[PDB]
Amino acid sequence: RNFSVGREGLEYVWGNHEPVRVWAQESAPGDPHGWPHEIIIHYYHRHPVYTVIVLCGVALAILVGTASSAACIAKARRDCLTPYALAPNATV
Amino acid sequence: FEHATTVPNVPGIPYKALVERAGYAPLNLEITVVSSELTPSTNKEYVTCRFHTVIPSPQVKCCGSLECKASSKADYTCRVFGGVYPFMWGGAQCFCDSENTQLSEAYVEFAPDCTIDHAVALKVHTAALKVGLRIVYGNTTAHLDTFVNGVTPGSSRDLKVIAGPISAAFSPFDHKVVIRKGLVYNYDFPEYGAMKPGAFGDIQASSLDATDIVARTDIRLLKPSVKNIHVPYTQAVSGYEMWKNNSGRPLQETAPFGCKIEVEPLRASNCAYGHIPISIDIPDAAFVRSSESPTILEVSCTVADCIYSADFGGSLTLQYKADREGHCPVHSHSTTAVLKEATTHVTAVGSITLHFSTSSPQANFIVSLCGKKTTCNAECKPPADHIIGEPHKVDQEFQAAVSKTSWNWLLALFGGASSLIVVGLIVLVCSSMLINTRR
Repeated sequence: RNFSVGREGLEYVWGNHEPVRVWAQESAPGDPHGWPHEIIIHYYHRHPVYTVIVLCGVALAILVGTASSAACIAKARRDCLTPYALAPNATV
Repeated sequence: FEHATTVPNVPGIPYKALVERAGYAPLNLEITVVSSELTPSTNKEYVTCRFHTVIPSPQVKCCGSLECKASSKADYTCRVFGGVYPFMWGGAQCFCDSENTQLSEAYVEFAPDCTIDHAVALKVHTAALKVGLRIVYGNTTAHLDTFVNGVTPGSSRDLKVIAGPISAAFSPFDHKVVIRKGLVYNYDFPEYGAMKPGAFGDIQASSLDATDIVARTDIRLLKPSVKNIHVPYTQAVSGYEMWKNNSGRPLQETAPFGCKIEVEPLRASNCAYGHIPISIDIPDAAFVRSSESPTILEVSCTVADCIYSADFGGSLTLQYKADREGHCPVHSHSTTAVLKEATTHVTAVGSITLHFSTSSPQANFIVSLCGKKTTCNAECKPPADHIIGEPHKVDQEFQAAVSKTSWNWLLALFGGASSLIVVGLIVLVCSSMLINTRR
């Protein structure tokens, strides 16, 4: 028989024996101190929902970092070029 | 000197705390809930068991008729039937072929075995919690039970210990509880006098030796059709049996938070749920002025590859210089780490091992020895033993669940993104400035 053991602990009682209580340890594959190659799998095992949330947070932050910084830079580049791009004889 | 702290309501787990009255040597304060007894305010509704169907010796007027009298017996169903002309071993037992009647008085009574096999329905208005605390303060300790109800001091001896309202008002017992042979089952038993045939409590009484027992077995009697005198009592099999068969597993195997359930009185015990607000006015005689305690003038922390785990999987060592040798307190200033020890005998110069446990993947928890502080720091490896027979000794604080390396990476990603939007702002500033500068 397989029983999922929560960090809170699980009690199993078999026949007439004294109830035995066991608790799940927060230990899983990978390593909290290896490279991300092992970090992400470790936290994902310990908490799938939290790990996926953090990963999407990173992805969203990266999206803002890239597309919003690129938009700002494009804005400044575009509006700094146009005073010259409109002039056919300006020495930039 | 009054002090207060929360304590995780987890039986046997020893909480640690350090009270640091300003002018006096920091005093070790370890709180341990050696036991708990969540005993609710029970009230007996009624007892019940297998009814015994007793059909009293039938009455026959022979040539005549009979008044179907009333009775106090439960489910008295003394219907009367005519034209029976019954037979006993001696043959016919009357003197007419008709114009005769049989009265078949019938009762339900407590079976003699009910004396032990009875069950009782208990209501539970509220589950007040009482916890048997064992507390050690300084080089002294006492055992005392207190009601975690709230203001209720429930203190004992010199320690005016006072518990606080349970963070969560959890109760394992449903509003209607039935007890059987010391097993407990939550079940919405029908109210007193509201018996229903074949349901639990089809028969009910004040107590086993009461004469006010009632019932609603749905007993009905057919005509005594066969030649021999017999009463055709028929009824729903006792609701006690149906409940005994279908009640499922008892509460002792279904209450959450690991509650253990006992009887006489009905009480939940050693149940690990929420936190216990605790405040204690430990007596000044327990303290000593800081100047008279041993004091360490140099200290550093070194950790021997702490295996973070539910038990004391980590180990660390303190190296120190002290002014005088003596016995001196130690404590963790972070609730993510708990020290197995609370006090040590300190040499003039030397070191001592301090076993510890932690739920954090790191060791970035400060350790205090008699008021000094040292930032311990190291990566703690996860434990190979996926399962242990000991309750997780510390809570999994999210604020310390991220490892230093992982926290570094996560803050590096957010730092990159934030710095990029900062550069965005900077270039918008540059463009706005250039537009006006080169007008």
